[PDB]
Amino acid sequence: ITLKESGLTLVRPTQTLTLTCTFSGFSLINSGVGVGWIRQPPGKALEWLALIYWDDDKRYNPSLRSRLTISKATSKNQVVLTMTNMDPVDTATYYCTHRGPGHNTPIYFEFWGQGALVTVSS
Amino acid sequence: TKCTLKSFTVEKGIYQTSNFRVQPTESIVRFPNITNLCPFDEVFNATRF
Repeated sequence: ITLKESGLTLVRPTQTLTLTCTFSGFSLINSGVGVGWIRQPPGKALEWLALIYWDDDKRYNPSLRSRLTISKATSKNQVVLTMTNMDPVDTATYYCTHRGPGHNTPIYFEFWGQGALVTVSS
Repeated sequence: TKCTLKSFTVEKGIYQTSNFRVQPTESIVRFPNITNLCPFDEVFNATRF
């Protein structure tokens, strides 16, 4: 199981950030499986963006709701994250992470991406 | 031979005392040959219940 992010790493303010986690080794059709996104600013603590279970249960970070949209292209084995009205405070590293099943309870964030440095500037 | 004739003295001659029959040495699993089952790994390994 491998994950990899992609999108635009540089975007102007008042624009939108898009990211695509393309994975290999699991399918969002089995039970348990879900995919989420987690950001971390440079030199700050981690931050949770959004989550999507296998039955399409789109959990969001409440404080970060009303700005985010996550969607799937299962045919392409990929997940899309979108955040509008980007700002200089949103300069961070963005990981796409995977939550699957364990041995007696669902696992969360067992696998991480490799990040995608996102700068919001000019 | 005495047992068949029920007599302690048997006279000269030829007598048919008994029969023999070679016994089976083995059993051969009694089977036709199969090929396929039904859907069980599609009812217990189902993705969503």
